[PDB]
Amino acid sequence: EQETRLRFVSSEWRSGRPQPPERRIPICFPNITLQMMKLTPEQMDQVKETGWLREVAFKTTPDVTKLEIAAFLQSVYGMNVERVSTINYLGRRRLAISRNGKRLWWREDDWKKAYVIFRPPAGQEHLLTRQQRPVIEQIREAARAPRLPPRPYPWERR
Amino acid sequence: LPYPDAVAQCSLVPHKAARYMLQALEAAHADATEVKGLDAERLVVGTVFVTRGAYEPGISYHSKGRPGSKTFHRSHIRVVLNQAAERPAPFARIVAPLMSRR
Amino acid sequence: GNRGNTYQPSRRKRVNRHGLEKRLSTPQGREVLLRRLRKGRWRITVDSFR
Amino acid sequence: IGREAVVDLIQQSAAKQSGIRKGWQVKAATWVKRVHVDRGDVKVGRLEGGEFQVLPHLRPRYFVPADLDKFQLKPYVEV
Amino acid sequence: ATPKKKLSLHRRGNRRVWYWLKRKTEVAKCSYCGALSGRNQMFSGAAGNSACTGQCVEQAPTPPASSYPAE
RNA sequence: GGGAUUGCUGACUGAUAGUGCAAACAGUACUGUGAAGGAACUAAUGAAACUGGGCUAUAAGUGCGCAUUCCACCAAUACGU
RNA sequence: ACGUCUAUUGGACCCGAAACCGAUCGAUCUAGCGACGUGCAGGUCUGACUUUAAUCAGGACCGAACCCGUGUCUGUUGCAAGAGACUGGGAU
RNA sequence: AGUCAUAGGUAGCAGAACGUUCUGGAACAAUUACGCUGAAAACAGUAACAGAAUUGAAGCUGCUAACAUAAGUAACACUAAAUGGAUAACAUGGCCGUAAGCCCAAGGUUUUGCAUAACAAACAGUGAAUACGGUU
RNA sequence: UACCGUACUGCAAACCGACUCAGGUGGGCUAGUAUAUAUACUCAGGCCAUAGAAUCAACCAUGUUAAAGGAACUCGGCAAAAU
RNA sequence: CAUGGAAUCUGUGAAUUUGAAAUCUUCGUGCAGAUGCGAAGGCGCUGGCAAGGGACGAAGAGACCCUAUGCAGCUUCGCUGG
Ligand SMILES: [Mg+2]
Ligand SMILES: [Mg+2]
Ligand SMILES: [Mg+2]
Ligand SMILES: [Mg+2]
Ligand SMILES: [Mg+2]
Ligand SMILES: [Mg+2]
Ligand SMILES: [Mg+2]
Ligand SMILES: [Mg+2]
Ligand SMILES: [Mg+2]
Ligand SMILES: [Mg+2]
Ligand SMILES: [Mg+2]
Ligand SMILES: [Mg+2]
Ligand SMILES: [Mg+2]
Ligand SMILES: [Mg+2]
Ligand SMILES: [Mg+2]
Ligand SMILES: [Mg+2]
Ligand SMILES: [Mg+2]
Ligand SMILES: [Mg+2]
Ligand SMILES: [Mg+2]
Ligand SMILES: [Mg+2]
Ligand SMILES: [Mg+2]
Ligand SMILES: [Mg+2]
Ligand SMILES: [Mg+2]
Ligand SMILES: [Mg+2]
Ligand SMILES: [Mg+2]
Ligand SMILES: [Mg+2]
Ligand SMILES: [Mg+2]
Ligand SMILES: [Mg+2]
Ligand SMILES: [Mg+2]
Ligand SMILES: [Mg+2]
Ligand SMILES: [Zn+2]
Repeated sequence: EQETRLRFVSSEWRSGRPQPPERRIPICFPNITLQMMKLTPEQMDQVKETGWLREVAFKTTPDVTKLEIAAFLQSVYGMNVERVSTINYLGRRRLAISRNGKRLWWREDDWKKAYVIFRPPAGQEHLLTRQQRPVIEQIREAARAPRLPPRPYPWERR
Repeated sequence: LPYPDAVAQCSLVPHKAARYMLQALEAAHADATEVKGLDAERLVVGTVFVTRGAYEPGISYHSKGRPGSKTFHRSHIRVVLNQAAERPAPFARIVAPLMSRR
Repeated sequence: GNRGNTYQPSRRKRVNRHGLEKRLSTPQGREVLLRRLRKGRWRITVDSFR
Repeated sequence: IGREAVVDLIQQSAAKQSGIRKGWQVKAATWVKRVHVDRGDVKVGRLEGGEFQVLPHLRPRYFVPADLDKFQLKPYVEV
Repeated sequence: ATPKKKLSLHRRGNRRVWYWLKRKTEVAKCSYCGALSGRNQMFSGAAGNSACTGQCVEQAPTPPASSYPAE
């Protein structure tokens, strides 16, 4: 089966600067994958009714674009996307010690994490849903606070 | 030695090995008294010896590029507590502590 | 003068010396790559990745 | 002896030992944080004065069907 | 500055006499909790003794005193 | 001459042997800037060195699985099941 | 002809050189060159220009950052397969 | 089966045997062996007759692996300094302060965060929205 | 108005030296006495984890002081002291 | 006298070396300088902390000399080559 080719750093350096295509076709049969991560249970109850959150984070593949995630969410799931922020992650290293001790090492496939900021759909904008105290008192209280303890060592008992 | 003054000899030294020897003697005493039906205060430590364990080989970095070792050693303990025909001489005189004072 | 530290790491120099393209630029570098293939090495060059 | 023939033999040799990136590929996977490797994205524009301009015909358009609601085919067929 | 031959098991045992520890001829034993220590050392709960029941000290009455607590 | 299938082929070897590799991932881990070098590891059994203690002081049966030859269907020319 | 023992050609009872000839890889250590860029606290002396004035020169001097390693001592399976301390040399 | 003669040996030469693995002669260990001795030796105690050998090891500063000795010896001395029943949050004391502080580069590439042991890596974390660096 | 970098470390226990190696590693920012980025103490900030515990061995290393002399030492005032 | 090792304790924890050792002295002998042979004598046994005369201590199968059908580089009115 045809799969991921090896790439070479000198080859991408020499044959550099990918050019934009001359024509872009509307994408029938798209191949694009998104998944949410874990939500807080109160956020899960926030999604169970009325289906909305201000900030949702997604796992995607690293060959996507902020424009593609925004266009896909707006086109398919009917959302209003305000901004997308993308982070490229390496896969996790995995260790799966063998019948003779070898230290078999794996690497998960690289993924891109998108932070999508949403917008209230139509007329429902009330669900942004949030006395005073002086900031001089805040800083003066946070300056007389006890310091954080130094981090214990993994063999150290406290 | 008998069992109580063996516990006394282990409990009177600051060595790290004495805690492991106490663990072995306490395990042997627990087997002898609850697993078996031997009488206490007559148990004598009639057989105790140390055998080799599996080592963990390491490396130490001598000067001029020469290698060395910091092998982590292990050992085993076999303890056998016999029961004597009479309660024996305790070999170490039991005196009153500092707390037992008027 | 203490020796032993001849390897001063640099990604630019590593790819520019032992990379794929300088190996392919000359004929004897191409037979170097060919005998790396005939031996069966899993990593063909220092800059190969996927 | 040609340059393309050597690269094709390298790729055929790399067809074996493929899948979930085991062994040397675990370290080689970290080249994407060392030399600014360009991923498999489609370019949507070009720099003229250092400000990027997205060409509007290269913006992504998805031809989604009119209604995927009460459509009579599901992703699963009954046994 | 270097051994010329290999030490035998008998010679090694003779050389290792300094490494052995002497047995102690006295011990202070608490009758309640069965603790063991020297006669000059406290081995009750204030020191390390998780088995202490306080019966090691059998009398401690001291109610009266008067002073200025500095606050 | 060279590259792959088959060997009712072997007075070839049987895990320090036989290929460098009988193994989850061997041209691997690892070494070297690089070309290049390049391991160990099967399943049971558990010898010696070594170190503590003690002492002394009936060349058979019975089940399965196939191969050979009979049979009866066969492409009907090497056997096809 | 077989068997045994010698002999010759083969690596020819086994292990061990310094070598010689080719054609791979190495200036990420180091030597030279080339392109681009950066740095040289504080003072001292001499010469020149202009002065109502916020300029230049010296393979100049003392001296930090920086570069090097003179002497002594320590260290010698060392902290280090060439280091440390104190004195040192250069520092437009 | 009674008399005689011979029997020190290096280099070397000659003669007789023991043992290991495999094969041929149809098959010599399915259900083991185990009276502890015998023989001049090599050895034997699970055939024998022939054959084919990667056929015998204290001895090559041989190679590989394991285990000792030195030996619980040397080392754990470059530095600022620690104390209070804790590598403490608190208190006391000290050290650097053109660094032993702060911000980056090269290089490294997850070494980064969480549990008064614990069952926790299997889980998290890097957001370009100031004309940030690159790509030109 | 996309794509890549953004964690952590970076005079160092995370880089180059087989090591938690007394070695080597580029640029920038900075307060007072005060006056120079030197020197002594200190600001902001950081640190007192990687062997601990007492004590009068000899001896070794590194220093302080030393009466009267003073290179008489030594291959050589080397090393210290001194300006 | 001061600081830091060393010496004591607790915890971590090597290596050089090693035919086997249960290894005395003197004189003699001897591959020609003996722990091991001969004669005479001495010695309760085992260690810690020190000093290093011996164990022809250990560390390099090359300090110097000689030899090889020995190599290597260099030199020249050594030889031969376009
Ligand atoms: Mg230097
Ligand atoms: Mg190296
Ligand atoms: Mg093999
Ligand atoms: Mg093996
Ligand atoms: Mg082989
Ligand atoms: Mg096995
Ligand atoms: Mg045995
Ligand atoms: Mg013949
Ligand atoms: Mg080159
Ligand atoms: Mg200087
Ligand atoms: Mg001068
Ligand atoms: Mg004879
Ligand atoms: Mg005779
Ligand atoms: Mg047969
Ligand atoms: Mg052989
Ligand atoms: Mg100790
Ligand atoms: Mg504390
Ligand atoms: Mg970085
Ligand atoms: Mg980004
Ligand atoms: Mg430094
Ligand atoms: Mg080193
Ligand atoms: Mg360091
Ligand atoms: Mg200070
Ligand atoms: Mg400390
Ligand atoms: Mg005077
Ligand atoms: Mg001290
Ligand atoms: Mg003599
Ligand atoms: Mg003595
Ligand atoms: Mg001694
Ligand atoms: Mg000759
Ligand atoms: Zn008690």
